[PDB]
Amino acid sequence: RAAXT
Amino acid sequence: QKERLLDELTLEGVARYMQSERCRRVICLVGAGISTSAGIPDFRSPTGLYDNLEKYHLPYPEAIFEISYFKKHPEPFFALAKELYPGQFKPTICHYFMRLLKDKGLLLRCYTQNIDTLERIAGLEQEDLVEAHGTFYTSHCVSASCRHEYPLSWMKEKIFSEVTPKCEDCQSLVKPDIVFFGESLPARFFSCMQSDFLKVDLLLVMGTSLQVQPFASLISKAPLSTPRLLINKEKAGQGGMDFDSKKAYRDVAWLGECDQGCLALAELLGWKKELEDLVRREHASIDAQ
Ligand SMILES: NC(=O)c1ccc[n+]([C@@H]2C[C@H](COP(=O)(O)OP(=O)(O)OC[C@H]3O[C@@H](n4cnc5c(N)ncnc54)[C@H](O)[C@@H]3O)[C@@H](O)[C@H]2O)c1
Ligand SMILES: [Zn+2]
Repeated sequence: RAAXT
Repeated sequence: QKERLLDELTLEGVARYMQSERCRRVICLVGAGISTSAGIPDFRSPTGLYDNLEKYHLPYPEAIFEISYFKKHPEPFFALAKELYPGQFKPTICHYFMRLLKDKGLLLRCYTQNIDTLERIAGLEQEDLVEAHGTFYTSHCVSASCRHEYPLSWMKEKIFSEVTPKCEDCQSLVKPDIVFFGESLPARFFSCMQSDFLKVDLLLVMGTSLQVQPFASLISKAPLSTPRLLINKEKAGQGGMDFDSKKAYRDVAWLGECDQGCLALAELLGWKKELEDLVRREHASIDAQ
């Protein structure tokens, strides 16, 4: 699950 | 509660709902899948970027789009940018379907994960858009004290000359205004999310695998009675999407090409001619330069 905070 | 607004969980049902007085505000969530037919590859497709990054010898694929690695080693990203940059940006039938939604007064907002600016080019205004992951259109020096802006032409000249873009003033790395993995989404994303979804009557999700967060979780932000239509080559988002369980009541999956899905939906609404005219006219205008 890739994440751009 | 979970009111049932669709008569049947089909594209036809969705069209019938859209034709009803209840459907006033549509929110589109779109990803790389709506631009692949324009010539821009996605991440996951078996053609996808993640299947062709071997030559860059990354510790892992996603690293090429991670901010730390980019700041340490920007070269792979810009090489990939040199290879992937289309000869021309033309919006797809899908983009213009969203434009048509705007012209019909149905479009509340388009939330996009894409950075190709094709939504703007298709004629969606800045007010109509939430560019959740930024854009390639403008660029900025990474120095906090300088933050010099650079236009797309400057960046393209740098990229095609195979020179790593450096600020002509403070000499810092120049980065496209893309939200890299590990970076924060713009404030507009969250504010618009806080305002729009309490009044959305229909969620149209197109060309995304719904893997990247927090964008994907947007689907859970809609009211429980709000119908959600996925137009995508495969099922995604499974408050997540529920297409096939016995408890399915509002989610519809139309599997195929985004352009074809938008054509079918437009046809069901009696908009096909309008859509085709819009696409041809706008394409002609673009070609005329
Ligand atoms: N055009 C762009 O700006 C671009 C290009 C490449 C990657 N990205 C990033 C990839 C990232 C994740 O978004 P996401 O959309 O989930 O990429 P993704 O690769 O994770 O998923 C794309 C989804 O769309 C589907 N798809 C691809 N082509 C079509 C088509 N013609 N018709 C229907 N479905 C199709 C595909 O099966 C997949 O499920 C975003 O943050 C983007 O910024 C953007
Ligand atoms: Zn600078």
